[PDB]
Amino acid sequence: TGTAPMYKVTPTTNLVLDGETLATIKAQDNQIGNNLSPNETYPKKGLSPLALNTMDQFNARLIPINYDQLKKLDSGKQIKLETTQVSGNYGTKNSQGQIITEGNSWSNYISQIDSVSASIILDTGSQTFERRVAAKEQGNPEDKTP
Amino acid sequence: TGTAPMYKVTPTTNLVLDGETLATIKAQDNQIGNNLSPNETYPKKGLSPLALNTMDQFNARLIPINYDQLKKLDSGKQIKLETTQVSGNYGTKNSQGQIITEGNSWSNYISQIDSVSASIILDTGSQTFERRVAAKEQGNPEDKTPEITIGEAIKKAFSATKNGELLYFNGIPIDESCVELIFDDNTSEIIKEQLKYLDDKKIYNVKLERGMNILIKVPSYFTNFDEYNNFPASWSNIDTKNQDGLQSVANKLSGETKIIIPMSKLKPYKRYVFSGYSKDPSTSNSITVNIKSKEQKTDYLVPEKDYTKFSYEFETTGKDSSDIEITLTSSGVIFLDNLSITELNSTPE
Amino acid sequence: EDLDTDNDNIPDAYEKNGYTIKDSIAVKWNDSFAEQGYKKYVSSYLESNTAGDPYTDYQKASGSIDKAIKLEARDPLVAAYPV
Ligand SMILES: [Ca+2]
Ligand SMILES: [Ca+2]
Ligand SMILES: [Ca+2]
Repeated sequence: TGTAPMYKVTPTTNLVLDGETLATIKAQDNQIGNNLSPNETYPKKGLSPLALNTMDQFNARLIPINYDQLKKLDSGKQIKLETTQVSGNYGTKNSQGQIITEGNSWSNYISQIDSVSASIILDTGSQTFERRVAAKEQGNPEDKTP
Repeated sequence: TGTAPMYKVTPTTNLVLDGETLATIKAQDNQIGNNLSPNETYPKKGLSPLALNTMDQFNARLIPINYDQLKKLDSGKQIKLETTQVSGNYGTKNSQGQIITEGNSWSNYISQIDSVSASIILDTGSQTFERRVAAKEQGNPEDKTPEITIGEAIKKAFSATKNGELLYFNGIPIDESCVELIFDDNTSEIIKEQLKYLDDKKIYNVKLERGMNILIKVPSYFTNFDEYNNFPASWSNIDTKNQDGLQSVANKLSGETKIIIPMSKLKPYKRYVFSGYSKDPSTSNSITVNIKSKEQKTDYLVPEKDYTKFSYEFETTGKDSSDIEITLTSSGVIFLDNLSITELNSTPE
Repeated sequence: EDLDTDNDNIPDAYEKNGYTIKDSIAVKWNDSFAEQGYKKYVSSYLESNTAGDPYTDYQKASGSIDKAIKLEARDPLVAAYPV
């Protein structure tokens, strides 16, 4: 819901059941989205959602739960999913004129963008748009932000 | 609680149960926080805490315990978590103008920063701020680090506002007479000596030195008899028609004064300190100090010609227990100002 | 007032006395500047990083550091240090 696309989307998600976090899973090769344009989804609108069923680095270990959690699930309780952080890359140009995204981490700019901007969200009922607008520091005489 | 953000936060934690360390876990891909701004948390305020349940490098091996440890856990014993070290990165700029954090290790500077700085911690009751302020080496003629006082260092580190002779952090007065100062042995030793050669005896005027450890604690309750009084009850036998106060007015104690502190207004099994400022030009009268608490203590205070600070400790036991009483009586004529109650560390139950 | 022993982009005389940053240029301190919101800075003329943090005195004073760092660390005597 932003203004720029994200490359190699690697979200981190918490699975919470009845006040306890079952697991914290970071996306791996099977769960990484190559492209994610603004106002779009991965997978796309006409496709089925992707499956997250592994917790290790090589997509070889399943996510386990114990007996009490299984009994809670069978009693009608539901598991909630929360997003803690998302990793991704942006595109630049090199001396050869080719677009490069490797090594261009969006996390290097998240804190700086959030520190010097104000957040504006628009909700038209069906869609949501989030924007950051730069503003100057209150007490700094050397800040020349319009 | 620092001044700079950390990137790729990788803490190391010890899990201790009944004097034995069950495991030492270093954060892995599933437990690494991308961004951690100062005065913020990962995960954020509205999110659930992250799950640490693996001990291997690839998040594929769970953390086991043996039969005796399981029996201890089932018997009511609890596991404690300690932080031994935290890894992270800082941001720089390259020739292409892009921010780079890879290869910029915070561990390369931790020892150097701790070696040449003094530590100042501020605790306003709800939040905590930790700062390092540079100071020069005592014996090195080639060290050109500027010298500042303790108050100047505090103002520089916490961005406090000087509206005159007053210091405000975020609207909370952090003046020397309005906060509780805690030091270790060496810092207390230098601070008390330096004062014995100064016209003023203000600690905030003491020159800051490398290796000092200073803790400032904003009081839970405070009264100066001018504009602020947040005690859970109302003080008995208070005289406000005075002009000989520490800042504006004083409380000339003519008789006995008592306060009622309900046990619901104080945290259980905690050590509290009652502090105040006294003055007696005659230097003849004496004050009796008595506090009814978990244990009742009786003490005598001899005031001086000018204002001096007195502090006494006490403890609590149980949430649903007897009430708290504090009384102050003087045989003759004394002055009282800036009465405060502060919460120290928590005594184990 | 043009000697720079540590090559930290601030002259030694400016570091021994006060100095401020205007238009990304280090200039000598006048008292009247404090009325416009400028802050007086002092640092060691023999050390490029007085506080021992990965940022130099000029980088902290001028504001050329990451914008998420608190303004208190902009003072050369206050180190940028995460706890
Ligand atoms: Ca007063
Ligand atoms: Ca210099
Ligand atoms: Ca310097």
